[PDB]
Amino acid sequence: GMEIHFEKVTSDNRKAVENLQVFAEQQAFIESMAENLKESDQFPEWESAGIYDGNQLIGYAMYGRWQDGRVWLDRFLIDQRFQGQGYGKAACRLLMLKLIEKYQTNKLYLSVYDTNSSAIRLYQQLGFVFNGELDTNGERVMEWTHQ
Amino acid sequence: GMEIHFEKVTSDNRKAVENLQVFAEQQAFIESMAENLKESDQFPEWESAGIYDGNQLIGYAMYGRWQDGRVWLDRFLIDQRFQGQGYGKAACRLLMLKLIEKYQTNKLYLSVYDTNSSAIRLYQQLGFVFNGELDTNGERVMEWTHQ
Repeated sequence: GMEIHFEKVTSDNRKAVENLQVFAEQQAFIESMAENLKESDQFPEWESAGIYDGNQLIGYAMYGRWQDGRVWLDRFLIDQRFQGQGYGKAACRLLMLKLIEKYQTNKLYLSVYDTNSSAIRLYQQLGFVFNGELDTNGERVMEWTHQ
Repeated sequence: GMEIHFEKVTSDNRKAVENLQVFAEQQAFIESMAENLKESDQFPEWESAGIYDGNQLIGYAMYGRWQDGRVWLDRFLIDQRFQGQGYGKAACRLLMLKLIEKYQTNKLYLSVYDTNSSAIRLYQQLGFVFNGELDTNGERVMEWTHQ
C-alpha cells in the first residue's frame, strides 16, 4: 500500500529533491512563482523584478544582498516562448550592471547545479567564474569580480 | 530592436509574472528548487521536506510559522510521474496533522491563484475554506480550523 512519510532535507536527499520532475505542471508553477513573490515582498533584503522587452514580459529575476553583505542573483528565468534568442544574456548583463551600480561592492555571486551546462556557459561568457565554494544547497558557487 | 528593462513587481504586473511560461524548462526548475532549499535552510522559521512513498521521493513541501504566528503551507508539489493517483491528498492530509501536532495552533493557512481549480478542490475536500483575506501576492487565502 501507500507508505507516505516526510524527510528533512539533507545532503542525502537534497539533489533528489532538486531533481523532482515537475514538467508540464503549469498551475503548480503559478503557485511556485506566487510564493517567490510573497517571500521577496516581505524580506527587506530581497527583490523581485519582471524582465521586459518593451511592453512584453519575457522573464523574471530575484536578487539582493545576503549575509555577510554578498550580493546574489538568486532566481533568473526567461519565458519559454522567448528562449534561444539572446534575451538571457542581454538581461543578465544589464542586471549585473544595475547591481554593482546599486551596491558599493564590485562582486556578484550565484550558484549552479552541475548538469546545467547552458547556464554555466552563459554565466562564464558574462565573466562569472567558479570560486571553489559550495553553497548551502550543495551547488557550486560562481563569482563575478568587476575590475 | 531589443528594449530590455526591469520593473518592480506590483499589483500591475504581479499576475503576469505569476503566469510566466516556463514549461519544459527542466534545468531551470532544478535551479528554482535549489534556491527554495537555500532559503528554507537559512530561515529558522521555514522548513523543507521531501515527500516519500516508501523509498521513492514523490514530492516536496515547504511550511512553517510566519508573523504574527500563523502557520502556512508555503510550497507543495507532487512529482509529475506520480500525479493523479491520490498522493497529493494523502500527503497533504498527513502534513496538516503533523503541523497542528508541532505547533500550539489549530489553524493552518495557504493561498491559491484563482485559475487553480484542482488545488482549490483538493484543499476544500481536506477542510480548507476561503477566509476573505488576500495575501501580499494578491492570492486568495484559505484557512483550515481544526475543532
